Amino acid sequence: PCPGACVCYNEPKVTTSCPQQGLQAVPVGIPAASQRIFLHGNRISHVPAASFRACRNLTILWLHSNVLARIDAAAFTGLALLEQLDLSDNAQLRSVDPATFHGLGRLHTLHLDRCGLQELGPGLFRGLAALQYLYLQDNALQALPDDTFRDLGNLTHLFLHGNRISSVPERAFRGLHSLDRLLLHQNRVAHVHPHAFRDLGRLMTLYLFANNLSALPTEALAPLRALQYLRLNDNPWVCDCRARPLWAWLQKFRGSSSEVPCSLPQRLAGRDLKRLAANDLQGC
Ligand SMILES: *[C@H]1O[C@H](CO)[C@@H](O[C@H]2O[C@H](CO)[C@@H](O[C@H]3O[C@H](CO[C@H]4O[C@H](CO)[C@@H](O)[C@H](O)[C@@H]4O)[C@@H](O)[C@H](O)[C@@H]3O)[C@H](O)[C@H]2NC(C)=O)[C@H](O)[C@H]1NC(C)=O
Ligand SMILES: *[C@@H]1O[C@H](CO)[C@@H](O[C@H]2O[C@H](CO)[C@@H](O[C@@H]3O[C@H](CO)[C@@H](O)[C@H](O)[C@@H]3O)[C@H](O)[C@H]2NC(C)=O)[C@H](O)[C@H]1NC(C)=O
Repeated sequence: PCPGACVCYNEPKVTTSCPQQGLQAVPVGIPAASQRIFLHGNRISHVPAASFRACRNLTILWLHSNVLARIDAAAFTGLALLEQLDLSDNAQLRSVDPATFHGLGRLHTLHLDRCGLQELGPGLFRGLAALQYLYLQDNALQALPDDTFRDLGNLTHLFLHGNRISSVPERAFRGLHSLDRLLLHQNRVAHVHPHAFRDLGRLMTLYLFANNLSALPTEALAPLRALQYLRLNDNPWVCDCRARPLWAWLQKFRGSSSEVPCSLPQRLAGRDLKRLAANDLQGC
């Protein structure tokens, strides 16, 4: 039968729906045939190991807007066919054991936005070869470890805006060959490594606005062969010698770019680097 507080139906997909009830625990007895489980908007604070193990055909699991504080490392064991997992809006989660998503080889969408996440642990996204959308915005991330996304060969959207990231290291984005949109705005980025985007050959959208960049190496932009939309506004660009390479790259860029306002020298304050003549910049 259907557990209390839940409503169950069989078509078009077997669904067990128990959202917005104020539940503290995962209902016991969720139909093993469930393809979709909706538990969002409750007051669940812990997801025990094998909480959904019997539901081998589960493809959609919503646990967003709960009060998750801890997810057992084996919470999603048995869910090899899982395609969409929404854990967003659990602001006190703070950390996810790095083995939590291992084995989710069919996962296409993973929502971890607004989870107070402080770090991306070793192997957190290992083996998620089918992942296409990864939402990590509005968390508490401050660093991007090397190769964190290297197995995400099919990822097309990576949202990291609204965190406190201060640097983009050389190997942060290795392996993201299918990436189409990379959102890094509203962070504290002060430095981008010259080879930070080496593998992003299909990237079409790059947002870096609202950060702390005073300069950006053109070598980082050089391999972005498909780039079409670039936002660099709202950074304290210094328009002296150091802006000459970026100025030349902006002249060559055939896509769409935002204004690139100079913060210094006063003479050029407020002026868009794109609209200046190289004659306007101090020489090196
Ligand atoms: C979730 O995963 C599957 C959903 O697609 C589902 O598959 C199986 O479902 C039945 C579980 O016992 C199993 O046996 C039933 O069907 C047998 C006859 O086969 C029928 O179904 C096939 C499906 O391809 C068709 O050729 C045709 O409809 C045929 O008549 C009989 O023994 C009984 O009718 C029995 O009830 C199915 O064979 C099997 N389906 C498939 C596609 O392989 C899983 O059961 C679900 N997992 C769980 C445990 O919830
Ligand atoms: C990452 O995306 C890949 C590209 O979309 C995807 O590749 C494969 O996608 C399907 C699913 O396996 C394959 O389709 C097969 O096609 C062959 C005919 O050549 C037949 O065996 C049958 O028709 C089958 O559907 C694609 O061929 C294949 N794409 C290519 C060209 O490599 C990956 O599966 C995906 N990664 C993950 C883990 O989901």
